[PDB]
Amino acid sequence: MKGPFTEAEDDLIREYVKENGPQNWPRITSFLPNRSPKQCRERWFNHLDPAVVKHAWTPEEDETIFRNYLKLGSKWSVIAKLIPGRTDNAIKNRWNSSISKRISTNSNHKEILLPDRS
DNA sequence: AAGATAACGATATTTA
DNA sequence: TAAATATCGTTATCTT
Repeated sequence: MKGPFTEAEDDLIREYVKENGPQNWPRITSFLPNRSPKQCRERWFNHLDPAVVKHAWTPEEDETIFRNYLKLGSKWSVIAKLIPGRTDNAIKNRWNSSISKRISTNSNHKEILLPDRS
């Protein structure tokens, strides 16, 4: 199977983990025979886990992601370790869709992040 | 549509 | 070295 997960699916995962843990991902074929370990792991870490955060993007967060992108590259795994609860893919999305297109000039000539308007 | 967010596919990095 | 998992660009899928 491919494409977005069903709440039924999300349940098999939560079971597996609760049961075995979030690691021996290949043998999670024992459940959801139609979904790669690869894709299940991903669903957990990025979308199911207790730690994933759900509130909108605080401009604080935006600042952080920005400030490091300037110094570091697109080293998201690293940045996702600096913003508690936000995964690495989440950040990757924040920058490409929002933060990327609101960078700007300053008058001591150093880029500054505009505040979004959505 | 434009504005986000979720998942794919290829590849690199960690681990036992 | 190999099998397991972690990372990242691109893309498929919402959401507004």
